[PDB]
Amino acid sequence: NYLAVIKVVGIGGGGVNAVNRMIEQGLKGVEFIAINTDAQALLMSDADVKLDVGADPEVGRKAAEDAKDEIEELLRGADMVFVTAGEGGGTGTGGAPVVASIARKLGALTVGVVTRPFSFEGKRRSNQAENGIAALRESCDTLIVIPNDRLLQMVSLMDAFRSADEVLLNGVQGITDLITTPGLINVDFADVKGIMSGAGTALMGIGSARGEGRSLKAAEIAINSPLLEASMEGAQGVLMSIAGGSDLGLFEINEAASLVQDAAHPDANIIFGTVIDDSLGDEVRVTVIAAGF
Amino acid sequence: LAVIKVVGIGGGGVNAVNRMIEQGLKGVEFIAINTDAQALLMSDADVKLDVGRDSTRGLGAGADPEVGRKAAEDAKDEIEELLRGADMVFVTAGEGGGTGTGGAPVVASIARKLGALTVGVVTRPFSFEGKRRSNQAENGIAALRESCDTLIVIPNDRLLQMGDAAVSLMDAFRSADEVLLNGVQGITDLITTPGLINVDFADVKGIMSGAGTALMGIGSARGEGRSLKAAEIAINSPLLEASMEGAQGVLMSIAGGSDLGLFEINEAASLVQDAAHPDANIIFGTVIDDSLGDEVRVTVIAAGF
Ligand SMILES: Nc1nc2c(ncn2[C@@H]2O[C@H](COP(=O)(O)OP(=O)(O)OP(O)(O)=S)[C@@H](O)[C@H]2O)c(=O)[nH]1
Repeated sequence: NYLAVIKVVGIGGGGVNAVNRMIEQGLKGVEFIAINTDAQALLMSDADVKLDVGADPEVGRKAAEDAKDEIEELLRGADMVFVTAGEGGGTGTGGAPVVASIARKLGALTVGVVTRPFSFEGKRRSNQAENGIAALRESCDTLIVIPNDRLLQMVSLMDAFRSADEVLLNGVQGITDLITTPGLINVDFADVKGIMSGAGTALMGIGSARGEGRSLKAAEIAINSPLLEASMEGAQGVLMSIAGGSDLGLFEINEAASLVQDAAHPDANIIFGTVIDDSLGDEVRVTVIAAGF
Repeated sequence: LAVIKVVGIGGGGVNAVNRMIEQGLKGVEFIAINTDAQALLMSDADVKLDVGRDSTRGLGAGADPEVGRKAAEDAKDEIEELLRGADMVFVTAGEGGGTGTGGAPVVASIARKLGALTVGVVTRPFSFEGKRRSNQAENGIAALRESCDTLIVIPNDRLLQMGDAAVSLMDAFRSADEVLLNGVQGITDLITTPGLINVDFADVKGIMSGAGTALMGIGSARGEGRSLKAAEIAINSPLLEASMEGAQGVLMSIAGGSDLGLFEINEAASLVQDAAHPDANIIFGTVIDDSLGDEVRVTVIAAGF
């Protein structure tokens, strides 16, 4: 109800791994759920709730369909549900749309997070990665798509893989912190629900800066992020969060908010807020989520 | 800032990883892979992956390396997803069983495909464990050698020529855990907690890339002439199998407290140079470890025979 109930579901090996990284990094205010979808292997998790329903998406779908009642029990009462298969493919890409449709049929605000692999990784048959996206799209309120190729314009191979993991985690945290963790400017969850319900595909931009003019700088970087693929101009829904320390000033906060308004489409809904994270020092971190056209 | 991951595969490797964690090895991520779910519940590793669940039903590979290989191969995408982002990957196991023997080369190949500096650290079984385990270890080692930049092989038989003569079997395997820790830590601490002489990731990569098959020696000592003593012990270690003189590549680590001075470091280094092959490439590095007290610990990795 008033403290929103947010459930983050990692499904398949990539999804469970994503959730374990969220746990290791101290992501707060959410319940973690790890769903293993493979018969032959189990990735363990320190998630609160675990379900072992076990490289084919079709296998993952059936496994989740078969466990639909149990998954529904786990999700019941959630105001918001994140679903991700994380990096890599496999059975998780088949199971994710099932978890999403259960969440949504229950009335929860349902947010998918999906990555497009780097082009250098090649491609498995049937266009199955794109098929995974479309299935998840049909099944979510908002699907946040992270095109990993765009990271190479923001690099060694190890750096590329690490960037991919970082932005994936932020695909959840940027939004959840805005809701769960107080800052000077707080948001109404109903407006989040208002802007994200039925919104469809979304893209994300991030930006970071320190010291002098940091909030404007980080915001300008986020808004121009290659991960947004220049979707900012035409976006009809924009969520923006600025994370920083307690000393984050209202004037500098408002400058960033003004910038995003000036860059967004005239008719865009804009949800804006701040997050206090005193671990950041004199750094601020902006997350922008753009949806619609 | 190098990302280092240490994989323990099979019961022996997972037990060694547990030992590494218990002894406070820092700056590395610990990954445990096994075909036994209950055994993995006891692991303190950061990442725990249970493999070959259909084929083994959580009971191990029954000493059949083919089962271990297929279990790891079946989980190769998952394993790759766990390793992605690593600059360096260690793969440790006791060779001779099914899971480690069969699975370790799969993990190493994935690491090497990703371009991570890939170092295997494995034991040969004790002769008393039987000829099938020795033969299986021998095949597992050749296989793992194809997949690693450097493969450090520790003959468990030589461990019985070290430490105490009244050891039990459990104490013997515990010494195996320790030596595996020593081989990993001897290398990783250069990078993660350097002393006065800094050997960084690029230096380690320079000497360990494609170095091939390797042997290790360890020594420690306290008090007067500790550094000379520790170095002579390591140089003469049974684990080095009297092959120090033939090695074209040597990486040496000397660990001590913050007050370990250059004179001492250099005495040990001089001793090792003198004992080395004339054309040897030797890299000398130091480690800060403020828990060591008055002791210093010298590790030698010999390759290129
Ligand atoms: N370092 C260490 N080595 C061990 C330990 N127990 C056994 N070993 C060594 O490792 C070898 C392989 O044993 P183990 O690792 O337990 O098999 P496995 O790889 O898990 O293979 P399995 O599934 O067929 S049971 C043994 O032959 C022995 O030499 C241990 O606790 N610590």
